[PDB]
Amino acid sequence: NLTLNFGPGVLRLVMELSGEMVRKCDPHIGLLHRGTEKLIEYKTYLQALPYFDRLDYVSMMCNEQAYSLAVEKLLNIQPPPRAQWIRVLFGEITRLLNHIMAVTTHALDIGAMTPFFWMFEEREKMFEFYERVSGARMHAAYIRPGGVHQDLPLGLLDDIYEFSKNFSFRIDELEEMLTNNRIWRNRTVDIGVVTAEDALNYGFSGVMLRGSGIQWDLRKTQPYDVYDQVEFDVPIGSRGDCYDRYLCRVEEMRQSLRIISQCLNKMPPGEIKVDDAKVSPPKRAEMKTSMESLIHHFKLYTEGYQVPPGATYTAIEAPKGEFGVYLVSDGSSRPYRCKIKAPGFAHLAGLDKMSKGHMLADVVAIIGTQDIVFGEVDR
Amino acid sequence: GTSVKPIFSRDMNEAKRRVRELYRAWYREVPNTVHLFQLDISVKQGRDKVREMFMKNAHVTDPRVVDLLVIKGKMELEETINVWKQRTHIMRFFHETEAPRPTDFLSKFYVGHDP
Amino acid sequence: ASKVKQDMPPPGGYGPIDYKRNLPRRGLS
Amino acid sequence: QLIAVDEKLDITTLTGVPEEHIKTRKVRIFVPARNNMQSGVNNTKKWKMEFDTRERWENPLMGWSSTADPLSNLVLTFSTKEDAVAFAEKNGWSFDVEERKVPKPKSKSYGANFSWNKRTRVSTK
Amino acid sequence: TRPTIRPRNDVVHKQLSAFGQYVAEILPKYVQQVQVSCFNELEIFIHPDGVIPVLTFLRDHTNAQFKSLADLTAVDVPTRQNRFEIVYNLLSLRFNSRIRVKTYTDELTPIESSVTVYKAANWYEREIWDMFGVFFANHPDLRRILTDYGFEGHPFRKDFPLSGYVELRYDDEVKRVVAEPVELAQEFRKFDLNSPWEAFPAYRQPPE
Amino acid sequence: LKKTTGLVGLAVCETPHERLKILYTKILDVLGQIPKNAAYRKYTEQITNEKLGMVKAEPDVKKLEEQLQGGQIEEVILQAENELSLARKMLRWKPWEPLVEEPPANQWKWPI
Amino acid sequence: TYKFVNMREPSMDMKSVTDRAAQTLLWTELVRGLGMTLSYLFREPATINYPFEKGPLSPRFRGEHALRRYPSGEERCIACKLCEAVCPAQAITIEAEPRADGSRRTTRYDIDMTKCIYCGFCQEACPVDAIVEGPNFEFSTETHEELLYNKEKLLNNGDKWEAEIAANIQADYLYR
Amino acid sequence: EDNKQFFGRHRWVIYTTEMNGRDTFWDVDGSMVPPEWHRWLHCMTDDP
Amino acid sequence: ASATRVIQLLRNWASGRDLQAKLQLRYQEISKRTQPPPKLPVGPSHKLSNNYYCTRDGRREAMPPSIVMSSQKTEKKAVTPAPPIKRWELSKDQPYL
Amino acid sequence: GVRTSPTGEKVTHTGQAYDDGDYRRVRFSDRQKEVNENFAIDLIAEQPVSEVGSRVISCDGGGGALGHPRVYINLDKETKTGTCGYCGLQFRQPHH
Ligand code: SF4
Ligand code: SF4
Ligand SMILES: [Zn+2]
Repeated sequence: NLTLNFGPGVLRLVMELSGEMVRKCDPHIGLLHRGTEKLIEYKTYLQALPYFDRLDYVSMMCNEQAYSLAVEKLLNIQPPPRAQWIRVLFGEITRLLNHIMAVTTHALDIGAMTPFFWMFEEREKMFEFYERVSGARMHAAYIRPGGVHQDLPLGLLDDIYEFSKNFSFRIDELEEMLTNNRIWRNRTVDIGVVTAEDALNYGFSGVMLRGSGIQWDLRKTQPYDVYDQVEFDVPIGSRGDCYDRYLCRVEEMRQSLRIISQCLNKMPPGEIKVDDAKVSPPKRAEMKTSMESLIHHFKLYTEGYQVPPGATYTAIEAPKGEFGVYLVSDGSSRPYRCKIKAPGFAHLAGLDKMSKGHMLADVVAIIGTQDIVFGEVDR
Repeated sequence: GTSVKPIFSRDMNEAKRRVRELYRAWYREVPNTVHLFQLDISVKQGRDKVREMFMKNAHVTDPRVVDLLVIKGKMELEETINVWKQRTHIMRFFHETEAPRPTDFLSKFYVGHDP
Repeated sequence: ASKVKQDMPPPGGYGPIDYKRNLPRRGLS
Repeated sequence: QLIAVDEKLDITTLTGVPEEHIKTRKVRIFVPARNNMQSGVNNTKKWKMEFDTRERWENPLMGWSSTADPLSNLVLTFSTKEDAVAFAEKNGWSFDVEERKVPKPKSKSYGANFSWNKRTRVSTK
Repeated sequence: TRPTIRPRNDVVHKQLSAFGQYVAEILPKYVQQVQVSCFNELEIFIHPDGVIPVLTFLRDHTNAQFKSLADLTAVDVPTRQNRFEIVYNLLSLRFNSRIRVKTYTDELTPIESSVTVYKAANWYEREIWDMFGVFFANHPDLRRILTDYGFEGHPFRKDFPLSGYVELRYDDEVKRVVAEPVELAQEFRKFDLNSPWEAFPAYRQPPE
Repeated sequence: LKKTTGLVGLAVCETPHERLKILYTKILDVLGQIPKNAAYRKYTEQITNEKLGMVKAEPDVKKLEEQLQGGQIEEVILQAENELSLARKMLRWKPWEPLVEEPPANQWKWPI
Repeated sequence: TYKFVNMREPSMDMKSVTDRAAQTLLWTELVRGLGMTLSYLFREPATINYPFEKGPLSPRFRGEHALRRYPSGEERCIACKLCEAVCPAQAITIEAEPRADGSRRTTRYDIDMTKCIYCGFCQEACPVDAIVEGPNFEFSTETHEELLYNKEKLLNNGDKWEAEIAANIQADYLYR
Repeated sequence: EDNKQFFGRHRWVIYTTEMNGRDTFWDVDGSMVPPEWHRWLHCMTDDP
Repeated sequence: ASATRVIQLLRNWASGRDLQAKLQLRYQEISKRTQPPPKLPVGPSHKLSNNYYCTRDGRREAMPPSIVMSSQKTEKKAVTPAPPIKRWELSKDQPYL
Repeated sequence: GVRTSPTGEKVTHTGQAYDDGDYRRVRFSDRQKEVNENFAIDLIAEQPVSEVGSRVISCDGGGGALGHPRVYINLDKETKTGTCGYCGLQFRQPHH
């Protein structure tokens, strides 16, 4: 029984091995703890928004949407329909990006390196969509607690449709390279098997729950923006191993394509942010023409809007699981407390149980199938 | 009144017993830490540092504070023994790169406004 | 005078988007 | 199941604050004064705890304002004076307490503006 | 109301109020208060001694069965005698409902660990201990999870300075990374943003 | 008989009616030792009696699942076991007693 | 609605067993993967010839910060300090006083580009379009100090990039 | 320009061999493009 | 794509599909990089009358949470937090993958 | 209107220049000091005063929504001219 340290995403991992078996797996985290939750307390809500881009930095607009929903619930306002449709469309695009990153990185760690490039070309195209809509490729900060910052450019929808009509073939190529390969199945089948009750008690969410046969999805059971107006299927696993989670993620990519099609065909007209200048800033022309608009712009960009006192816990179906925010307001324009809930935290906490009686090479597969990004884990 | 829920120790005697156990464990561990981290300090000065860190808290008269300090020291020892720390964490107890701050009135008056 | 102009789907909507898995069977018994 | 120990609360050894940021600091417990530029009084409702001001110097590059104390921006909010005093005491901080200043009630009379024989009669309006 | 205002849901409000009354009736030994917010969130305030019983009841009862612990964290309020409040967020998949349980503690009173009720609480309680200094009794292995080794203090406390007390750099003389007291080239600019002319009359406090 | 309930770790139960009857009888036996005026005993006896009467009056497994509103009767059995364990724990805990003590004066006052 | 991903039961007749045995022994799926890689080998790569070719960008895209001025030549900034107030990273330092002609102008306008997050909040908070985040992104530096911009550097950046900055603003200002 | 190449390769610049003060026969970099041709070359506009 | 016919058939046979139908490199099918000016309509609160802010104030309609059995101050059927969730249906588009 | 300090360094539009005894001049040795050559005060001084036959007029800096917030300037005083507080442009009634 020898103890060895896999030092430095960035992870320190302490194990004791009995030959090839993994006996204890003690992950050491905090190598990316930047004190985001304490820094948020010194910012206004608009100022605190860009932290959520950096929390789970593979799914940026999903964290933006979760924070915006929490602030909207505390403010007792609602975004316009077009803003909600844009939010859901870009959330599905973000889910596609996140699942591409997760699947290709998991394959790369095992030893399959070519689909990484194949699908990072598509990732670059989606980054182009992000840049066109917001001016930034990755740390977008586009989704706001009143809606979205800017309306879509006049040719974005056509390019999104053009991208979406060719992505299924890329998924097909990935499946041809991975799904029926016997080496991939030997690396993934019956690895990291977790029971439904254990997953529930360990705090798992998302694919980590659905691969064990638990029929749960926050977009279906607790819909938030317009998710009750779109139709899609929830992939369900049967064995609770890495292979079932891989299949579930591929199926979620296909269903995200389906939802993107529905969103493109049903984009409504109207404004993009709540028509309430005490929360959402006015237009530039109004600010440069009307006295009230200039006053409200000044106050919103210097002090920010005040949020009525209260505490809420708002969760969404993030591409990695249930992403939640426990937001506390004291009545001022700065949040009193902001606790950030990341599914990767619970998944990494369960990594120890998931790796009992497995090879040293299986822990890498379990880490890859858990979809761990340490920005959200450490915060 | 002033009835409070205990953590580990009901009174001061068993709190001091835990303090002595922690001191014994640290005293035993010092030579192994000195050898294993390839420290340039001696065992005598490491044990002197342990004694000084224990003596910084000699004024505590609350058993709950005492046993929380014991818990913190035991976490410190667990970090040291399992080699979760590196050499920098161990050497941070000695402040070798900090220029000494004189205590007398004249030196503080000369250097700046800080009392 | 000037009417509203923003990014909207074309009249009649977009064409269908393929999303189902397509892994064909080549053929050899 | 209960110790029932008689001793004042002291958590200085557990907070991790350095030695010279405990004994040499002087916190101020006060209700902030109303900003006389405005008539609103919503900023004079709670009690505040702040630390004594230390040295600020000019950075040789950029001429920015540099500081060497970590407590220059630390301000705490309390419901009552007693809460602030207890918090300061249990943290081992020497404190100065300033009693709350309340504007005394005044007698206003619009009819006194148009007085028959008193000096309160206004010359214009 | 109008399309800029979030709609209300009275049915869920009534359901949550009824279930809060139900839970409060079943456990009068520990439940101190039950609340339902205007956005349909149910909170149950309990005595610290009832953490294990209340959580076990909420997880195992046929009518509750909150099988998932969504989040567990702490909030620091220096003005209270009990400085910290512990917040449990639970999710019930059977009834598609969420519940919140709050308790309180101070710097020296330990809170019973709930790792026997929810296995997910293991890292959450470690994080609470690291960030706030709240000790959890009968924890399998309580230790720091986020801060650096040897880090002193609990950063998420309100009275902890934002930039901390020590900073790191590499020293060539000792050929290692050393820790020194923090010294900012540019001090963080404190902004006084709170305005007078109180905003929300519904939350006005008595003038005492 | 169906196989592979679909939840990993949950085995298919053959003859679930007998298991449910035994579990409900044991639950009622445990509840009998709780004081009569306790709300937990009354509520749990009501719920358990409803489920037991529904089980004893429905021979079809699928119809019983649809009526019970739990579905996949295996986790209905699991929930019955959890309720029995909770009932024993409740019996040891005795939480029908009055409140241990009130919180401090302004413990739950928000804001500030 | 939900879908099953791994709920297929293999057939147990002799033909399907023989097919699976042939797959196991003759390595058919590995040949399929080799064919997929071979097919990718014969298509045009997605590589562009940097630095001679550039990646597509948009008017909205945020680049290096610049201080603009009016067509008359006077700087637009009026030292309102709204960008400094809104800056989530506290990257902007502003000092001001009345000018020799009595105008409200800055004497210090510093942006720490090693603290900036390039969010663009400052340019959307500016009421006179004085501070903008221009399209330049190739401004890497060999030292830390040259990334600490002062007012002279930002005014020079504005004078250097004004043509493209104004074109982008003309393209995008109807969406703001 | 070449509109029959795929997007990204349809526009390119052949750098000069001698800009302000250095011989750029071998040492070229992207900052050598003036702002108007910078806007055209990065496909921020369709008009040279 | 400027690929010869022989290479086209070779890659089509190697991958086993028709690739020119769905190419992964953009061409003239994308939108123009110069676009006409937009108009961006206004919201519902842009009226000149019957538009008092007190009738559309979302923040001022928030109230402190309702109090249930503040401890300091019959049949009785048992209740659940919410009605039991309905079982999902088996996706009559592609039930099995 | 860039002037030169007696030391030799260019004086910026903010008027600052390191003194003769200032050690901080060493940072410019073997390097250069960035000074913006276009002084805004002179450039706005070169703008001619607009003649308008109205008692009160508005200025928005030109370009409509691309300028500054629209403000109104009174021109009743004949001793001086009306100046925009945002743009610096000067306006005047046609005296005589
Ligand atoms: S872009 Fe954002 S971080 Fe950078 S200076 Fe502007 S407001 Fe500050
Ligand atoms: S740049 Fe704009 S926002 Fe910043 S101080 Fe100048 S005028 Fe104000
Ligand atoms: Zn003007």
